[PDB]
Amino acid sequence: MFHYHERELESEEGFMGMYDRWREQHNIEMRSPERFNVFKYNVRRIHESNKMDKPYKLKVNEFADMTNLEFVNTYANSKISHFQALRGSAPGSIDTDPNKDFIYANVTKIPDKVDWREKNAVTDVKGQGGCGSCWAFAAVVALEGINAIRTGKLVKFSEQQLVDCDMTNAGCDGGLMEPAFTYVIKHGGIAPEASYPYVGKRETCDKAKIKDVLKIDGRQNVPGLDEEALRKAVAHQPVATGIQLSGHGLQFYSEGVYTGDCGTEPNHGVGIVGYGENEKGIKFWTVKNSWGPTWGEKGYIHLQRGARKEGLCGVAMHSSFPIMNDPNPPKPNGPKDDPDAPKDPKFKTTQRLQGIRTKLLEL
Amino acid sequence: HMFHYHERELESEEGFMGMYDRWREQHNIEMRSPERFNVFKYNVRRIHESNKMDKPYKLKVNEFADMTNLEFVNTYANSKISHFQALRGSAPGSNKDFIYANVTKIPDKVDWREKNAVTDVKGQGGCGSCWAFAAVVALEGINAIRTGKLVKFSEQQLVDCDMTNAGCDGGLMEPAFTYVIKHGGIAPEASYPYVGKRETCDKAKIKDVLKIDGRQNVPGLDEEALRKAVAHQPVATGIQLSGHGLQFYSEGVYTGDCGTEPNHGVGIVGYGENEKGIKFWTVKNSWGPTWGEKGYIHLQRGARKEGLCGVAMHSSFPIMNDPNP
Repeated sequence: MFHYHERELESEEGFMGMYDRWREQHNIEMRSPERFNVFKYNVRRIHESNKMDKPYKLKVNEFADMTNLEFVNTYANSKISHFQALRGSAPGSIDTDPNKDFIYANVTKIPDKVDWREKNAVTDVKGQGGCGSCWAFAAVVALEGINAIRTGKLVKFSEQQLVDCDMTNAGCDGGLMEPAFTYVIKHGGIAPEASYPYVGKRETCDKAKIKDVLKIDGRQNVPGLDEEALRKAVAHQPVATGIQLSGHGLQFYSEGVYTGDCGTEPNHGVGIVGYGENEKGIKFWTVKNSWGPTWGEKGYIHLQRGARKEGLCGVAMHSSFPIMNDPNPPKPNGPKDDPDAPKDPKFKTTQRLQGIRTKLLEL
Repeated sequence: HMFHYHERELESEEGFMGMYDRWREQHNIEMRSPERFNVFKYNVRRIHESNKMDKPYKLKVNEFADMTNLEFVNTYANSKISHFQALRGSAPGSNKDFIYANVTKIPDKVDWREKNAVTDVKGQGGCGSCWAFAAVVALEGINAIRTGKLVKFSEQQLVDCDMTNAGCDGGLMEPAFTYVIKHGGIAPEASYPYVGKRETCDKAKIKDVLKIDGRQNVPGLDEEALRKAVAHQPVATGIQLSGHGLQFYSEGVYTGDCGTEPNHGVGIVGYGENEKGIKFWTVKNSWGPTWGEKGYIHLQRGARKEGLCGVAMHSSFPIMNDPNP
């Protein structure tokens, strides 16, 4: 981290010294009155925020000399909300064939705290760069997670293969995570990162780098505007979802639970790797970002959980996960497996029930 | 005026397609596409879902129903105020030189529209001239207050002539008033009409000018300091109008979620408190009378230190020295 004293803010000389010290500490070759002005703007705002009674803290990070408009347009431009409107359902929407429903809909015994990083199902924090590829990054957090859970082997997958090969999405201009998993099903799998390394710019789909693939059985969307449905999914595997990471407070987030203001128009894809509740009673989501370990809490953000119907920053708007069919399904114990329980509860698709009757009358 | 629909139309694709075509016929949209129809269902479902909730505000299916919020904001809310403020300006929270610092007797409710100091709702178009629009709401206000004559001023003069700002790419309202001081005044709109695109600075359209004595910024992150200034004259300020709920706002007090990067300029023309106890700001927008409450938004007041949507971040006003203090 970068530290400073309150007085460096009182004078232009003290502030200029602090600018150049920050520049040296983060290896910024730029040294301009404009950039110095932006630094002053951002630092005063961090300073003012940290003075408040907030559950979260901000730090003078490597992005300190970028305006938030510059920041967002370089690091948070995957246009998730935009692409969801063009080729997708409104948050909350129900399935086409309401059975297949939501695989975790009926789970009962779930932990109060989950952290997939502790259950060896989370790779290191990655960096996306100027490329609006976060839909690929988020999809990969979910893909790495389920593979690690099902195989016991933690393997880093290719966001680059998704950027280059997934033509249903818009490469570095953005896209959606659900069509990314559909790509992984339809195109025979996702290669490891060692095989298809990340460049940070769209390139030609190289099928010669696509090997040692992870094949998935399916994909599903978590029912939207339901943070409990999201909690139920996260409890089983990391979930891919969009968020609005716009604003100074998110550009400089360092630690604690982010409870601050944010819009509900997702623009950046992230992977939810866990959840819990801190000592002060604040419920949160442990979110893995693609802005390197230099941002937030070693690359993570503990975002407030249970705050809005859509979730803080629209976390519970458009969430989804890849499916790898459970080889050993559990297990509760009670109630009895109902033979009269319908295969379709709306009795529209089928009249068939889950079992057959043994006790039979002549009529 | 208002676009009506029934709940059952949302249940079927045939019904939704019907509603979409009726929406095109009502708003004169001559573009029909599966993509645009998809955007329409996206916004309509979100509008329907919101209005189902117990909210202090309501949303309507306006003319922007076919536009994604990214498309709408980038067409109507891109004046980069927060951006330009960082490059060439002070952090919010920039109380001793402030002209209204020591006023004591101020109304609990103010509405400049009732004191004949607010012109009709204007439209800015695809231009990021909302800094000129915010500055002009403030300029029209103080002139009407000091002279008793309500006169529409030129946002176009500012767009073309104010070289300290970036024309249709955006800018700041405070340098706009500095322009009005340094360049001998702002002409009425009849003299310098609005085009909605930057043009050449025509000095032959600059006549019957309003000259201002000075300019001042309201102390930032103080909604009370802002209330004190609004009580005397309409105030120009940046605000964050991104998101579906603000794209479709129709009525009530907006209490919803908002970012605090006040990138779009507006004029605060008043304030008060709802019968349900909600304190608000009456904000004049430049998105035509077809948006919000006849072109206005009652934004929540006293909600955040920076104000909801960063309303109390970067606010300013032109000064016309009081003849009878």
